[PDB]
Amino acid sequence: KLRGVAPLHLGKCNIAGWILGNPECESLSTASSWSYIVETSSSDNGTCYPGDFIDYEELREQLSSVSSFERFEIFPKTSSWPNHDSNKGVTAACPHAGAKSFYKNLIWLVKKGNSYPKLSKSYINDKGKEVLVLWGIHHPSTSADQQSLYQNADAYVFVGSSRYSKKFKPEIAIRPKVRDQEGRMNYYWTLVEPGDKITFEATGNLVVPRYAFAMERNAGSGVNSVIEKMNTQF
Amino acid sequence: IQMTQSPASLAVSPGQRATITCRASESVSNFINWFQQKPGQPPKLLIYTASNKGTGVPARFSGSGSGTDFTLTINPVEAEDTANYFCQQTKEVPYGTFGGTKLEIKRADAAPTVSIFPPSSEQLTSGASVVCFLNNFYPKINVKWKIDGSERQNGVLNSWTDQDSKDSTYSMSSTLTLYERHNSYTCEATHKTSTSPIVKSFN
Amino acid sequence: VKLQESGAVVQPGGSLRLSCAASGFTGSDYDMSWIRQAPGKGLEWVSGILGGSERSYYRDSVKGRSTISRDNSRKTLYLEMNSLRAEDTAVYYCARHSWGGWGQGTTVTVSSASTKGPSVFPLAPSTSGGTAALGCLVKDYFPEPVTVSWNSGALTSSVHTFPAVLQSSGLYSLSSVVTVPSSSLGTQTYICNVNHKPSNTKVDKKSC
Repeated sequence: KLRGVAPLHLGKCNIAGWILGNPECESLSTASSWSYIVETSSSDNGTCYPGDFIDYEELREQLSSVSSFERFEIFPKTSSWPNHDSNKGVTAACPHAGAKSFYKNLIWLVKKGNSYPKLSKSYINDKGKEVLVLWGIHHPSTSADQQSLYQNADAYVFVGSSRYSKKFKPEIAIRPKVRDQEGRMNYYWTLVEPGDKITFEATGNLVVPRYAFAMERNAGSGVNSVIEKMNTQF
Repeated sequence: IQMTQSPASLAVSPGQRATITCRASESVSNFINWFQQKPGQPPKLLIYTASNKGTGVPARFSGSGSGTDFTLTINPVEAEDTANYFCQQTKEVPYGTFGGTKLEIKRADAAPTVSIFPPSSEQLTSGASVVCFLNNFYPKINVKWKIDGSERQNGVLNSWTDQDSKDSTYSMSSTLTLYERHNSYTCEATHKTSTSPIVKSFN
Repeated sequence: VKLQESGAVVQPGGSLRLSCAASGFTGSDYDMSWIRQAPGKGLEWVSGILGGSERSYYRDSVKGRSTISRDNSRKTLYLEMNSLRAEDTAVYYCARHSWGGWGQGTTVTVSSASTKGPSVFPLAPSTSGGTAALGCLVKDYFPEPVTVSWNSGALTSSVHTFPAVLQSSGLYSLSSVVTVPSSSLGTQTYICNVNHKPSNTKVDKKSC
């Protein structure tokens, strides 16, 4: 009957949608820890900008045994992005009541004034914690859409640290319009151990992190005197 | 820019609880907060992360709230609290504060304890000014100046105030004058009182 | 754990640089900040930079204008202000911030108004009080700060009326009181330090 009693049941988003910064979000426990998650699946809604969440089931586990949890501002939207325009990054996928907003934890980045200089950025864990950063990568529909946004024809997106490394390229093509979006937000995550710096190196197509997260874990995840020691608990 | 702002500005007595609030424009909580500012010196930290007393802060001070709504509380009020109090550091965003809230305490003194001083040896070269200190009185007062009198109000921008740690106290007020006229100069403090007078020039 | 700043008046359009000098170690890892309490209330965070990687943040109302920087070696940091302006007049605090301390602050005035030494007339003190209350009047100076000292032990019961701009386009005046025992005056000598930070201009007036 009961395998149950599990902490943090989502009311609104789903793991993906919520931990992403979808605007449908904002419920339930400003911060915490828990045994494992629960989801009203928003599937037909999900993550407002369409695309693929890679290593989703690797992570869904990775967010189970969590003890420490803190969302920190990894780099401000503000002072992090001097050479490219920061708020053009809104789209009609994710409106905040009235106007069309974007995801919370992410900056969707675009050329300021006909320019996209090479984007260089890093981050360094002073924690004894394991910091988890999420970003995304956008492949416009059309070469005009590419150029309207990022200005850089051949645009590569590298990454940083050690545990994880990779390199991405955008695909400019027309998918079926979902929320009038013929493009794609692909989403991703990594885990920065207390010691390593995750680097981001971009000529474009990169949707930057702003808030990040911090956590921890364990294996097994989702006559009178003698009496004076009681029994046990916790 | 993510506004977080405190209520009113309001008074109290040494005896009992002071009560302050801060409304985030949205949810928030790595930092240096404030909690305090004396009327003219550097801001200190009473409560940090909204529940947590900055170690070494007199216990009377206490933090509270939920995301978007927050409260700071000093239970017995002492002469020092006073100050000005600014809920600070939206902790992650452009990092904001607000004005703060007032907080003076209760005394009731009617006794400004007036002191005249006339112009001086040194003020000759330039020009003459007379100065009245009305001190350690509660709460805030009219300094009625007299050389002679009316046919208009009296002019010459003057007066000053502070508030306080220890009571409310001093005002200090000076009559901007050129030479001129009659030898009789009286600052007279009008307050809740029978109006205690001080007068002029003989010596 | 302490902090150290340096600053003054400046012509509007002119540029100015502020400093902070740290002890309490940790000038490399730990980031640090400037933030200003403006007049009219007290107010606002103007800046900061981190530990290694030496990143630079500020808000939009400055951005291109003000620059922050660190030197781990000389343990100091310097806030660069440029194209100073009305609202830029405000009293600046270097600061540290902890994860897991507030400096003296220093006064920038954005003005072309000439720094002018104050002059000080002793207000000499009527029937017998049994307490003698002594003023020292400070008039016609610019800009602030100013610090009136009766010099230590006496500054108990010493009060500095907040100064107001002399109605003339600006210029200032301040007074202060020391309220004293009547067997002290005329007898025990009594004199005030009026000290204007910017101009040099240290001074002493023995009340008479």
